[PDB]
Amino acid sequence: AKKVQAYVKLQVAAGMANPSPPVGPALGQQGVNIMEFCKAFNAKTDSIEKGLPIPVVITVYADRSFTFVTKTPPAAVLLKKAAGIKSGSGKPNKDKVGKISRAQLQEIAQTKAADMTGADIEAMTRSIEGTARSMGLVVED
Amino acid sequence: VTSYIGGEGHNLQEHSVILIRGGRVKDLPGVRYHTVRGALDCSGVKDRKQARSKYGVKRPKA
Amino acid sequence: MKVRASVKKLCRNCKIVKRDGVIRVICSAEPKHKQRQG
Amino acid sequence: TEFDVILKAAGANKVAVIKAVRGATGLGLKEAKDLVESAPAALKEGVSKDDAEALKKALEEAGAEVEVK
Amino acid sequence: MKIINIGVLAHVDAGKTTLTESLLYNSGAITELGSVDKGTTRTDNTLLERQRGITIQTGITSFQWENTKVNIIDTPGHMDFLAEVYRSLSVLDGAILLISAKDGVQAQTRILFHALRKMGIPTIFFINKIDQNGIDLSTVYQDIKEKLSAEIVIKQKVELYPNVCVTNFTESEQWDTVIEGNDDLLEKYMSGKSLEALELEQEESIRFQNCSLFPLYHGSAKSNIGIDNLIEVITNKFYSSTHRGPSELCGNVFKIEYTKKRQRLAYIRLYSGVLHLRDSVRVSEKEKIKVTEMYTSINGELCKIDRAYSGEIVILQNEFLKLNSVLGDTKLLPQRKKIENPHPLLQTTVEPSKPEQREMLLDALLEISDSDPLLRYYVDSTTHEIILSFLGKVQMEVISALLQEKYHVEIEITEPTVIYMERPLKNAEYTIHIEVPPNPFWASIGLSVSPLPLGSGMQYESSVSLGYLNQSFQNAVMEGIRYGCEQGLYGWNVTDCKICFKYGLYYSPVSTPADFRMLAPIVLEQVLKKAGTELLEPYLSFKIYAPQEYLSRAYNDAPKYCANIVDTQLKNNEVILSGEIPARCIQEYRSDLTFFTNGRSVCLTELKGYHVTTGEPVCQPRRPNSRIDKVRYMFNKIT
RNA sequence: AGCCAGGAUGUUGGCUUAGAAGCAGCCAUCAUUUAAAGAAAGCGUAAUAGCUCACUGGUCGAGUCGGCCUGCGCGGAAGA
Repeated sequence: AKKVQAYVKLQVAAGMANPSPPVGPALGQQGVNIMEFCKAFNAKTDSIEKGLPIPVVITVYADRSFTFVTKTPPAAVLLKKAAGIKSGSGKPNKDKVGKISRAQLQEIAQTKAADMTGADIEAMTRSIEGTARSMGLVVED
Repeated sequence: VTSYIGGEGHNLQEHSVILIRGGRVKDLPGVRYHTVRGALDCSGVKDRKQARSKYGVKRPKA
Repeated sequence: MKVRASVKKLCRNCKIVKRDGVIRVICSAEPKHKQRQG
Repeated sequence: TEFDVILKAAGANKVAVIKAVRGATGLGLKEAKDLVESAPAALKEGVSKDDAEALKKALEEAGAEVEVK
Repeated sequence: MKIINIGVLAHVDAGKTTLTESLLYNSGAITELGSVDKGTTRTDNTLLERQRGITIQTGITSFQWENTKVNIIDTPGHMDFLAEVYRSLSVLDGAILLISAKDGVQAQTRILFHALRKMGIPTIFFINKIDQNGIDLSTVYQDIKEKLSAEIVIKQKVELYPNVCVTNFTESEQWDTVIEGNDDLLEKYMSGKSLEALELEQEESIRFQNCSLFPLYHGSAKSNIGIDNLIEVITNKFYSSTHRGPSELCGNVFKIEYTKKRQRLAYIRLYSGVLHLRDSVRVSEKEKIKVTEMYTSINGELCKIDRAYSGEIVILQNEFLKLNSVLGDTKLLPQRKKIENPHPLLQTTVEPSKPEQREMLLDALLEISDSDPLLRYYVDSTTHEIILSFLGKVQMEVISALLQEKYHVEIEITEPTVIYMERPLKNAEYTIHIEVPPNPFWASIGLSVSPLPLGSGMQYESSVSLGYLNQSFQNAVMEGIRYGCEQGLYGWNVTDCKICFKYGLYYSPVSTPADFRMLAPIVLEQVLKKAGTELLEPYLSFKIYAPQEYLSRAYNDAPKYCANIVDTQLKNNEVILSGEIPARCIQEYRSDLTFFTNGRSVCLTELKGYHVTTGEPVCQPRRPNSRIDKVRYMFNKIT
């Protein structure tokens, strides 16, 4: 397991193939081709969905392309199609922008557990749900 | 002198050496000369057909 | 170098000495922070 | 994935061989010449099988004796 | 019979022309000074050149060695106006780059070298300044190999010390890869066994004809070591001249120069045949042109000749002689051409000093047009301001010193016209009125200009119904609106206009198309008074190619420039990025890339997107307008 | 006090979709895995990355750090 060399977790919606205003120079900043994030970017994306910003490892070598294992979208953007409102903070405690419940967010939390690291699910629960708390969202426990 | 630039449109500007013939204009007092269109730095009038011996235009190549 | 009447530590790596009685602030990091008097 | 390609006999195609050599390495024409002339001579050491077989087949195409170990 | 031409690609101030001078000394005398340090003769010719410490233009000098002619030219490797040196490539088949001891060949030299690769003609390396500290005895040559990207190998080896070895080499065993490329040399190599150096020398001559690799060279001229034998290699290795005399005679001009005592001299090479003295000859203008006089430019002094040998180059006077004009017709050659890869290398203003002397100064600019082909200028400005196509820093010093020498005029400018374009702020109603409340003419209309998307340009529609619009009346209103588009209240050109005409009351007995046409401009200025305006400026994209190691530092240039960051990509060791910056600040960008890259920088751009907006205070360039009737009424409208 | 260690996945987080990605400005200032780790005091980025400190291990082995009060001193302090 080699350490830091070039891998960076940055790209927008997984449905946006070959970006240039979003990523562009950021993905092709190194020797890796701009084409590498369209022909190979949707090779794993199509299996689930599109339009979801999902981070992926970009460990660039001298071997043209690179090795990668795609991970899990951020809880933030997940709370739009699974929250109702597409917005978020700006006014955290100043006003209650939205709300869910532990019965639904704890329900979604363990799905991301393949990427999450915890001794037990409950922990990841209060973690991700607290992430929801930062958005001005208050859990309906 | 102060020659009158005939024809329609001209490439003359600031300096640019031209050619001057006689002939008043009888409408602009003080002007007693003409410019020889097509001669020297003064190109001929664009897209003329009739009376092109004046204005310096060559015979329609087409 | 600066020769101010007041010579407080600018950077973190600034150190106060008192060579030849005259107080100085030598900085191993930034050569601009080197100052005398005070 | 660590195969060694040795050259035993260039055969009746020292020309093609020399090409394969310098081509697989990039040594000076001379160096390559001497190498072959100093047969047997190791062409590559600890190279990918694909690569090993690639040159190997090349040698065969020319008609030379190669060694794979 | 004749003698092959020889180049002198002294890239990055190689000083190779001085090597040409020392070569002129070795080829002497029997009666010559032998030259001296600095300038110094060496066919320096024009004043301000040797005084400037560098030639302002490529020269020429007749020479002979090994019982054969040996023409050579130098240096034009400076800067900066190197396109004339590219013109020199047409003037000769040979070449002789002067490699620096400083980190191999100079990066500026690489451009002329690759251009030489475009030339399709033979060249040979030279290890100049061998007698100096820090010389790359085994390092700089490696830079020559890594940079040359070919298969060049030294014809000799030397190191010092006071040593000056040349013929002692070279490349035993390991050498001969160029022979390996040949099927014949590859066959003899297939045969095995050692062989005579000449036997591989034949294949070396075969590849040498193709310019497959540059011949090796070594030694500094200052040490007087290897500066002679290398010239012998230039004499023997050089391709034979295409002598014939079969006719008919043909050729073309390569360059021309305005000597103060000339007053002009048109150099030309005899591509085929020969031209008898005082005889008529064909011209590209399709008119007869007798050769009244011509003579070879000997390095010690110019000399007349009764006739030119085939393949020979020589200057000749003429009543006229356009650059690259046919001398046949006609010669047939194919080669690439370029001029420092730029339409204009940052044009700069050049307003003449004095009320009247500047008019003569423009004629001096015409004289500049007479000189180097790679230059252009025109009075695009209404003020007839000059805008030279010439580019580079030192080249401006050359044109300026030339202005201070051969001529008696000078100017100081660089900013040039802003080329700003004003656009409407928002739609607003307006009307000139009706009848004569009022001012002439009686004709009037209710113009209704509206805001438009950027880059849309001027736009209008005939909202007025017939016959009030008139079949041949409203068009005068349109031409008049175009007349009002000629200048805004700020004096900036109109842009993104949307003038939708509405009302158009008029009286028949007094109505004229000219009256309504005069009325239009008042409606335009009136709508402009209410629009509030908004400045618009050019924002052309600016692609750039710089080495990746400096690529981060170039990002630092981004913050220093108005131009926005843009998508870019790597290209091998090279790096590239697509910029997008305003033309007003774009001129300094070439200086920025020139500084950050250490001269390794390169860039290109083209104008696009009129939309942009700029600050601050919305400054505008006066002014419009005069020389037309009705403007006084417009002045009356203001109060 | 010095010494090789460590100082995490989503956080490209919502934000004015040009970015603010611990560190322009916003408000929030999560909770886990835990010997420890601020969703961060400074540095460095177009923004990342990156380099540090907080903090905590161990090596280490005895006093040490920061205010308050005052005494007497140094600097600030160059003229014919």
